[PDB]
Amino acid sequence: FLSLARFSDTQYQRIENYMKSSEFENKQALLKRAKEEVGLLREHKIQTNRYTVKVQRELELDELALRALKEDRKRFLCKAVENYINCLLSGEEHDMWVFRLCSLWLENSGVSEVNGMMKRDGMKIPTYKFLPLMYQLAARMGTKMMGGLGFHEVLNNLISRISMDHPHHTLFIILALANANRDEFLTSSQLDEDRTEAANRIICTIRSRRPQMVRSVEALCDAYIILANLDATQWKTQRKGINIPADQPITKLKNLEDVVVPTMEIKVDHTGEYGNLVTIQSFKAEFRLAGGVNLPKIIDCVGSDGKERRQLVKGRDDLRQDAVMQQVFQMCNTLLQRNTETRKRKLTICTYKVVPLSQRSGVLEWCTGTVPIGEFLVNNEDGAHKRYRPNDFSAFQCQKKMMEVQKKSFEEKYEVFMDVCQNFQPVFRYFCMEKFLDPAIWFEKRLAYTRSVATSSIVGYILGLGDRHVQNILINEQSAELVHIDLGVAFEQGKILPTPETVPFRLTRDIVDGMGITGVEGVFRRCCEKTMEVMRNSQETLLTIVEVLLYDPLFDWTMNPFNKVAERVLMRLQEKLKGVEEGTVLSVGGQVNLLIQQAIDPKNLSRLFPGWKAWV
Amino acid sequence: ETAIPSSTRQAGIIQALQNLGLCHILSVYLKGLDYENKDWCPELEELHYQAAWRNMQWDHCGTSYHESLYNALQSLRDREFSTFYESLKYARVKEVEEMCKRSLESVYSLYPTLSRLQAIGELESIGELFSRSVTHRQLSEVYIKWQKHSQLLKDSDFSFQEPIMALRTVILEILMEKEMDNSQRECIKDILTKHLVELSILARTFKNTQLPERAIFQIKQYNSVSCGVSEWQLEEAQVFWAKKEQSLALSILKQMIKKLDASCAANNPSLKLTYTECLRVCGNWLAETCLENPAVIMQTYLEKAVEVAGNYDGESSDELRNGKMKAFLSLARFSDTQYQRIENYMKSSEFENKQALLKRAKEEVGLLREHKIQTNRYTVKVQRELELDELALRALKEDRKRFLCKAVENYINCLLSGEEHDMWVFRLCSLWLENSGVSEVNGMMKRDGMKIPTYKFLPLMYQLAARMGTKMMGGLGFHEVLNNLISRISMDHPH
Amino acid sequence: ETAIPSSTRQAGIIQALQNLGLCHILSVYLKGLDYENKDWCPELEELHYQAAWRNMQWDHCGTSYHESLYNALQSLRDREFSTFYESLKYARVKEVEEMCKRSLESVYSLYPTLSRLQAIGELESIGELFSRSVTHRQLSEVYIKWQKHSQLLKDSDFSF
Amino acid sequence: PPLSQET
Ligand SMILES: Nc1ncnc2c1ncn2[C@@H]1O[C@H](COP(=O)(O)OP(=O)(O)NP(=O)(O)O)[C@@H](O)[C@H]1O
Ligand SMILES: [Mg+2]
Repeated sequence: FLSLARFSDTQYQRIENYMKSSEFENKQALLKRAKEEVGLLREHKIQTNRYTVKVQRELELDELALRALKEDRKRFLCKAVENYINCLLSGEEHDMWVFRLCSLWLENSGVSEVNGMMKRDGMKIPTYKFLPLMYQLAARMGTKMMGGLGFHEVLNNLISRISMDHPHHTLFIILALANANRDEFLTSSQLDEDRTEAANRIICTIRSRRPQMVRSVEALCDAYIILANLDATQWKTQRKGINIPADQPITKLKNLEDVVVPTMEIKVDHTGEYGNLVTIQSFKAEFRLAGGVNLPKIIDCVGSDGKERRQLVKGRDDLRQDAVMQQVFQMCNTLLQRNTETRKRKLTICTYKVVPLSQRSGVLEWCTGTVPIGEFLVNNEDGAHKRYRPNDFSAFQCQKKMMEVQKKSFEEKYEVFMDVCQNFQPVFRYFCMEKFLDPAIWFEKRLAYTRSVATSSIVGYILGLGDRHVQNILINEQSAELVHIDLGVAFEQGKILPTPETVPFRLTRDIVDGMGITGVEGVFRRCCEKTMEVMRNSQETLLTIVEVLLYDPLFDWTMNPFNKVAERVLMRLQEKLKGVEEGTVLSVGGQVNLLIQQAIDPKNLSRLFPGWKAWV
Repeated sequence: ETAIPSSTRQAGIIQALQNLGLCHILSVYLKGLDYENKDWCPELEELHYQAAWRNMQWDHCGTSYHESLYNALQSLRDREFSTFYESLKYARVKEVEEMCKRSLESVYSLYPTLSRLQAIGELESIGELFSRSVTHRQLSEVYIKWQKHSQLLKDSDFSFQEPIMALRTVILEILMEKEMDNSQRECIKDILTKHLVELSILARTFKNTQLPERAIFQIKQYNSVSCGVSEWQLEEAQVFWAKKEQSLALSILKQMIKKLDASCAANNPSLKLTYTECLRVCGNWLAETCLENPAVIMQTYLEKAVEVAGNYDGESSDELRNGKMKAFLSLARFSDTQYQRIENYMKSSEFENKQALLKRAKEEVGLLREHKIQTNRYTVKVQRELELDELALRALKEDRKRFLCKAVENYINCLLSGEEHDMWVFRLCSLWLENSGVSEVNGMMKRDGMKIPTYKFLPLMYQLAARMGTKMMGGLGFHEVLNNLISRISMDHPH
Repeated sequence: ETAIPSSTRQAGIIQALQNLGLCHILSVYLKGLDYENKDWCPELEELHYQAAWRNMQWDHCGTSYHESLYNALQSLRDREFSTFYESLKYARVKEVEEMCKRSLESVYSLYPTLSRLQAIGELESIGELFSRSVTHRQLSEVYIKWQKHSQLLKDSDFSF
Repeated sequence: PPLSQET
């Protein structure tokens, strides 16, 4: 079944690509010219000579070929969808093809035959196989894909059944979608209104069967929303901690039995009943400020087991982008685990749960057991650079030089950057030396650090992650694996900034030195090549994960009155994945070498923002 | 497989080992055959003597051709020309009578006999040279005779050419072994190195990588590295490239470039031509593997090789003009490939979608400028991404034009004084005609390409004769230059 | 290349021939080595016994692991279990003491020893099965045990 | 001084 389905899918994709090529457009234009010339030759009484018969016959052959091609493409689409259904009805080892099945079904929703077959044979498919793509299904209730009411009703029924079977992984998504204007209500096109109404129908349908659970989850969500909307601008000068005012419902919200903590991932089973999950017990009475213009709020929640779990309620910010980033991070980790080449290398991506709650607010999981890179390296009091190289220039001196040179030209900037790097030697190589005295543990941690750096850099380059200064990277004190936490700007946004980001990822001298004597060559280069090969071998899955856009555009876009920049970013991501750029084919080795050269180039590092700490 | 009879199974195994470059392994395996099997059949005895003389196993002790050849080689090493000549005469008689006793009727059967007789004749020439003394002029005339005859064997099979090269290598090794320390030893060593490199290319063109590696090993055994790298390092890089070791070949060639450009000092025209060859090879390898963008590799290697060859062409030698022609052709082909790639990308549907998105951005920016609207983060982002898209499009168009100009100019340079590269006139004419709207290419064609010989356009004369229509409006300059070129061609070849 | 010392050059050649599927060629090459070189170093003697038992060259005549394995195989072929069990016990003791005498500290070094011990244990199971008689049920349960353990060895290296 | 390049 899988082999037949894969062959049918490949043939359908080949036909679709041929139909979307410029050659097909040229053939269609020639056919239209032939049609209009035949029409003129028929309206006007003209004798049938050799040329007229030849034109008519070649037109008939072209029409027959086009009709046969369309029918064959439809029969391949039907065969591929049917065989995906058959493979997934009673299969477990082939559960990774649900993304291809959903992509084929959603991209061809206009055909009633595939929708009817999906609602007839695929209606009995287990609901636990759509959880990774649950957000993608939840973003398809818009009416822009007018393929009849049958597709909408079958999609709604499937979503309702999935939510009933696994409410933990669905209620937060539906309420977040339905709470787009909740911040404004507590303190918008036709597509948004229709999606909101569909989400409200889903919520009321679920609450018909689980009223207590639904009302408790929405009460917790509203408490988080009001906490995020709370104005803490008067507490910007306090760092020890500020007591939450009693008027907030979060303080009085305690003892939840049917509510599971969102910031902790839940190991989903094949049974629809959950009775061994950590619930919400109480909330702490103090919260801390993490700094910044937006003033994020850090809160601690006590679970059923009594273990405190730190949470970050990032208000006045759009965390939907971070949710997409975490979903693609999990997809990359799963694909790396699936491939036998990377499974042996144990290539993994450190991920933290992000649970959006509204368009302008949300919550995310706090990372524990990690220390900032900048705090470890360039600390004023006990920094690594100060401790190991007192004679070298201090961080304050480097900052002063960078401040004084930003008003100079390219030559002065390059000269001062080269002088700073001359009088500032890397010190990051001593992290594992001073934290792992046992040589075996020291090398194991160093190897894990190098593999994490390579995988994170490759994925960051693919996703266009640009905000990568010292405070956005966290290193674990036990596993020595870098964790990306900020994710605030990505998708090639650094170029929009006044100081363009000339590097794809952070590969500074400290990072290179900490990888060992071999440097970038060796483990880093081989891991980057393996990650690039894995990403290039699953472009359909990566695009499917990223294609959640164009249906529910996030905030900061489509303002000031098929999204423009969402299609631009999809085009750029596809170009990066295919390695085509402006028509030039690049192998995985060549792309890795080019990325390394760009990242380590002092010319590119000189023009970067002084606060990015390129020398560090 | 053990079902094959041992009469031909052992012969096939030995032949496979010989063609796989394994010599010591074959010698030990044959010693094990001698240990386990006492009597020797004629076939395996002949293979024993063939491996004995090929591997220079002088310890091992009618007669077959290989036995006679080994006996003659031993007699030459023992300065016994009486038995050397008697053995060669007996081998010639045996080969002639064996060849003529059969029914013949097949030309392909004559090739092994002709190759064996050629090897015997070459050994006779070596014996005549080594009869009393060796001089530089005699060694030079022997080598040039060998090279000329090997040129006559370009179309011959590698199976019929390998014994000749192996015998030549053995002869040169014997000469090196029995040469007194003088200036003649250096000449013989240089001749041996040249023979080994020609054997390296000869085996490389026949999809063989073991014998070329053995030749490079012998080169490293005799010759030694110094500040100035010789021409055999480039052949070693080519061998490693043929062995699918692209990283090692590139590293070796880059090290050669780093040594040459740092310690060239115009010491030798041979070093100049091998520097140009190394730069051309590196540029071609970078272009094919695509580890770097064409922008830097083109400037670093192609134009560098072109200017190096063109700055010291005061001798006008054949060994310099052919290298300059090859450098011109490689640069022209790379420029043509890049131009075709850019044109195909511009004609793709993705480019059309990008253009449509750019047009939408342009019209939305125009609306945002006509209507007084404050500049928020969205307006700034849209304006900046539009500026970047416009800059990228302008850079792509300029780069495409510079590749078109480079390709046409290098085609002109290659065809001005070239004969072996006359098949690229079709590509030159296709590029010129398809881009007749550009006045720069037309002016360069009428300035530098006006002196191109008129006999190279005859196959495409009809194509030129069909281009006087005005549908390709590219100015009157293109029509006048096309008419003048056609008139000159017709005057030169009216028929 | 001939600059490599013959101590490890011959071992590398033999290993390459073993991994290239050449058995009779390796046997003849090793016979030529025996002819040209009289004395045998421990490494090449161990490779000789490894190729002897792997190629079933029963004609060829402390002891290394491969020598003990070949002796046990010959004893099993001769219906002699006393020396077969003594040889396997000696091989197990030698492998354990050799493994534990070094500094260890590396997991990858344990894999060759675990593989050799597993081979010894499998030979012990075969000897127990072939002690008095063979039955279809015993052969089936031996094969299914082997298949189940090979399933447990899916992630292991092909060298091991 | 802030580390990130705010807006
Ligand atoms: N998951 C996390 N675990 C630990 N610390 C975190 C996490 N997310 C953010 N932080 C830290 O909390 C602070 C603010 O978080 P961040 O997401 O950077 O907010 P922001 O206001 O958008 N700042 P920025 O974009 O960097 O200017 C910083 O010091 C971060 O390093
Ligand atoms: Mg941040």
